[PDB]
Amino acid sequence: KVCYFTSNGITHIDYKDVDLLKKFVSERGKILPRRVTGTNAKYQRKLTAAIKRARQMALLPYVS
Amino acid sequence: TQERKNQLINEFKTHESDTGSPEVQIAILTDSINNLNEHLRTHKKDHHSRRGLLKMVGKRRNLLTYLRNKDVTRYRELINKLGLR
Amino acid sequence: KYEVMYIIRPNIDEESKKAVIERFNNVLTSNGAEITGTKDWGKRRLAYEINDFRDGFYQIVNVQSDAAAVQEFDRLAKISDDIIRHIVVKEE
Amino acid sequence: AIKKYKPTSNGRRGMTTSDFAEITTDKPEKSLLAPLHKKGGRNNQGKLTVRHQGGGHKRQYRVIDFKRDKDGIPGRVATVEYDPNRSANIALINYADGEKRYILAPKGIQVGTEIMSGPEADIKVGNALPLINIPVGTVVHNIELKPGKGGQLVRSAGTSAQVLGKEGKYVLVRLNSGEVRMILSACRASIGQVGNEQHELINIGKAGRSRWKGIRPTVRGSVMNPNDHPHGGGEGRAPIGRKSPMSPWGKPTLGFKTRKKKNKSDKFIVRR
Amino acid sequence: IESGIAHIRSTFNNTIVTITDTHGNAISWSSAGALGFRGSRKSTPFAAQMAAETAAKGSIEHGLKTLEVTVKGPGSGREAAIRALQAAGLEVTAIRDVTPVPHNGCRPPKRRRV
RNA sequence: GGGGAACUUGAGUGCAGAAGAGGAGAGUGGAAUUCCACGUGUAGCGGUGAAAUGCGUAGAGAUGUGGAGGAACACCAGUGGCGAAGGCGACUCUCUGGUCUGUAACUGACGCUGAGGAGCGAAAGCGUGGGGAGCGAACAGGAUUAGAUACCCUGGUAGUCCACGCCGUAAACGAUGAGUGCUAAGUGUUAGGGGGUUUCCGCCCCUUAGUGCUGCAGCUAACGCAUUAAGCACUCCGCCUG
Repeated sequence: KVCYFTSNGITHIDYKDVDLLKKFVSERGKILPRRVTGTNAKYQRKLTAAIKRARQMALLPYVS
Repeated sequence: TQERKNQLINEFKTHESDTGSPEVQIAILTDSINNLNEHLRTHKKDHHSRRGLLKMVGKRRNLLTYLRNKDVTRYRELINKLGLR
Repeated sequence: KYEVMYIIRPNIDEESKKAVIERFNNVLTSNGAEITGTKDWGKRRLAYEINDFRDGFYQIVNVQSDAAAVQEFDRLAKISDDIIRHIVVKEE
Repeated sequence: AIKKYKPTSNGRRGMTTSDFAEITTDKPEKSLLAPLHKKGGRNNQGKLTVRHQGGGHKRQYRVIDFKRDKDGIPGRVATVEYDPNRSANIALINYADGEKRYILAPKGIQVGTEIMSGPEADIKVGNALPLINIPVGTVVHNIELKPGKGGQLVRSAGTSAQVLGKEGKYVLVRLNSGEVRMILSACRASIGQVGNEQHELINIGKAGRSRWKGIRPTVRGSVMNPNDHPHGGGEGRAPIGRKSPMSPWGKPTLGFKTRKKKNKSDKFIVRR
Repeated sequence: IESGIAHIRSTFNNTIVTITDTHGNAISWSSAGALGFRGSRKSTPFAAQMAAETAAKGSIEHGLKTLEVTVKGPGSGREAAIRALQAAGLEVTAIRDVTPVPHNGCRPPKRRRV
C-alpha cells in the first residue's frame, strides 16, 4: 500500500541512480510487480524503462 | 520548432492579436500539409500520418470554402499569394 | 540535449585513455555539438560478461547538440574495436 | 532503375532493361581506354576451345584500378559510367594530386563524395583498407588473395562478402555462395556493395540481343549424332540412356565435384 | 577428485543423472533406462531414486565427497533423487533450479489435441 | 428559405502542460532452440494410454567451452494504454500523426451526415529477389482401428521472416452506424485540474475526459441494456421483408 516515490516526493528516475534499482528488482533479476513494490501505476512504466535501459548498459544483470 | 509558426502568424496578422481569422489558420495548415508531404516522400508507407494529412487538408478545404462565402476579395488576395490550385 | 554513456575496455594504458576520450570529445565538438559537462565513474564490476572482461571503465559525456553529431558518434563508437557498449538519450 | 517495353512487335513481348539514371555521363575519359579485340573462343594455335562464344558488339577496354595502391591522397569521385566489360558500373575518380583512375562503383555511391585508401581510412562506401583494419561484421567487396595483386574475388554487379572475424595472420570472410574462406590479413579490400544490384532482373527479350552481347547458340547434346556427342543418335526424340548425363567430352555432368583433390588452397577453403 | 556437480534432468518420461567436476568434466552417469526401466515406469520417482544411488556408487570409488545439484525440467523426480543422494551417504551443498526459460525463444510445438 | 447588422455557448486557432505496444526508417542487446568443432563421457536416448518408427559403439544422449545463424522480445503486464479499424509490447535514436487537461487571447456558425469516389484493411494466398532457427499444410514411416486417406508418435516440402507489388476477404463482434442534448445512484481503475489541514507525506471534497462492475425509472417477447442505453428525442447514411 505504501508508495515509495510519492512518499519521499521524488520526480522522474534520473536513470544513472543505480542504487534503488536493486531494491526494485528481485535478487533473481526479475523486476518486482506492483503487488509487492506498492509503487504508483504511472511511475511503474518509467521504472521498467529505466531498469531496461540500465540493464542494456550492464549495470544490472539479466539473470542472477 | 514553433518558430515558423510565430513567423507565419505574425506576418499574416490582420488584427493586432489575431490567431483565429481563418486566413491566418490556413497558412499554418498549408505549412503542415507540405511539411508532412516531404515527410511522406521519405516514408511512403506511414499510412497513419497519411490519414492525419487527409484530415488536415479537409479542414483546410472547408475553411477555404467558408472564407470564399464570407468575402471573395480576401480569398483572392490570399490564394494568389499562396499559390495553390 | 543528449547525455551519452559509453564503456572502454579495462586494458587501456592511462596514456591511451586520454587520447581516446579526447578524440571522441573532439568528434562531438567538431560535429556541431557543445559539451554541457563531462563526468566519469571509473571502475565497476560489470553486471555480466560482454566479450571477455569482468570489469570496465565507465564515462559520461553530457552534451547539447543539434542531433546530427551523435549519429556519427554512434558509428565511430560501434566501429572502434575498443569501446564495448554505448547509448544516447534525448533528455527532456 | 528497371523499365518494361510495352509489347509493340512480337520480339519485345517479354522484355526488361535498365534505365541509366545511376550513370552520369556518356563519353569516357580518353586517357584510360585500351584496345581490345574479341577472341571468339579461339586458342593461340587457332583451334576452338570454348563453345557458345564470339560475335558480339565491339567494345573498348577501360583499365580499372583493382589494387587501390595509392594511399593517403584524398580522392574525389565525379562520374558514374557504363562499361561493357563485367556487369558492374565504374566511377572515374580524380585525386588531389591530379591523376585520374577508374574504380568499381559501389552501391550507394554518388557524384561528389570523397575517397580515401590509406591503412587508416575512415570506413565508408568506396574506401579501401588492408583487412587487418577492417572490423568484423562489415560488408566488403573486391578482395584478393596475394597482397598487392589487386581485387579478384567480389567484383560482379551486386556482389558482396561479409567478414566473420579476425584470428591471426589470416582472416575469415564469407564470400558469395557462402563458402567462407581463410584469407591473409595483409590484403586490401574495398568496403561496400557493388552498385548495379538490379542487373540480375534483366529479361533479355530477343535472341538477337544475346547475340549482340556475344553468345552463340547452344545445341543440345541429345540432337547431336552418336560420333559427335555421347548423347546423339537414336530414332525420334530419345531419352538419354547413359546412366549419368555426360558432357561432350565424356565426363559425367551432374552433381559431382571437380577440383584436383590434392591442391594446397583446399586447406583454406575447408573452413566452411 | 573430491568435489563435483551432479546434474539431473526431471522430465515427464525419464530422469537422467550425471556427475561432473568443477571444470565441467564428467565422471559417470546413470538413468532409468540404464538400470532397466523401459516403459512409462522410467518416469516414476522410484526409477530416479534408483538412478541416484547408482550414480553415487559410480562416484565414490573415484573419491568425491561434496556435491551440489542442478535440476532441469519439471517432473516427479525432482524430490526423489535429491534426497536419495544424501540417503546414499553423500553431501550435497546446494540445490540449483536451473532450467532453460527463454524470454520468447522459439514457437513451441502444436497442441496435443488437434 | 433570401439579404443585411449583432453575439458566443457549437466549431476552430493561440498559450502551458500530460500521457501513451500510435505509425515509418536505422542501429543495438539478453535467455533460449538448432547446427557445427572441441574436452569428458558409457549404453542407451527419445516418445505415448501402453508402444513403435526414429537417433546411438562410425561413441549417442548427457555435460563444459567457443562459434554460426535466423524468429520473438520473459517479470514489468494490469477486463492497463494508444489507434477510426485491421492492430500495436526488448532498447536507443531520426521523422511524424492524433488525443485530454486548464485557459478565455483570438475567428464568429467556419457545424453534422454522407450514395457514388478515394485510401487503409488480420491470416491464408499470388508474383519477383533474398532468408530460413524453430514450427509446420502437403508427403513418408510407426502406432490405434474391422477400416483410419485423421485424432497419437518420429521426420519433414510449401509457408511462417525480410524488400516491393497484387487479392480485398474473416464470428473484420460490443453479432449494437455516425453526431447532438436530456434522464436516480453506488463502486473500482487510467490521464489530469481546483480546493480544504502543510507549499511535509497522505486524508478528504469538487471537477473533466476515458475505461470496467453492480443497479432505479424506462425499454424488452425473454435474455438483458440501463449517462460507455438496447431509455427519452432530432438530422444523415446503410441494411431487412418466410
